Amino acid sequence: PNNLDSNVSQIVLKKFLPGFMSDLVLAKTVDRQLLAGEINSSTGDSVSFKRPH
Amino acid sequence: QFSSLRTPTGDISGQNKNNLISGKATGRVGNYITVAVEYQQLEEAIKLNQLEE
Amino acid sequence: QFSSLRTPTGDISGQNKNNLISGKATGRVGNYITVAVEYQQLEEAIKLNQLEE
Repeated sequence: PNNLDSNVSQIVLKKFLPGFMSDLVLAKTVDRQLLAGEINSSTGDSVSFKRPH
Repeated sequence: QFSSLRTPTGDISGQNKNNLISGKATGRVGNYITVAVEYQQLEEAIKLNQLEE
Repeated sequence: QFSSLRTPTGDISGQNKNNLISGKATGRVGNYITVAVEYQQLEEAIKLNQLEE
């Protein structure tokens, strides 16, 4: 009987399978444009808006 | 490595042939070899000329 | 797959980072699938017509 398996090597191909993933729906729908760029270096770490009368 | 048969006419039927068996040799990584030096900025300014030498 | 730290200042000095751990999926060979036939030269001459059907 032949024994060949030291002739060859155990190969890990360079490819990845797919992972799982998740949906981002809250981010898209909350308010975006109102707080954009408002907290910056002149502001310190918070800022405020006005409640109605 | 192989072995041979000697017959008058070359008729090899019935007898044993050479199996094929593979061996292999392995080699491994060692430790690092490292030299490390340190010196002050003061010394580079006023002391170490020819640091490459 | 990774995971994340939550710091007030971004100071991660004393903590546990992610570890890289690799898995792999493997696949093999099965048996052969073989279909084999035979027939006599005489049968071919006087009998097997439409051999390709």
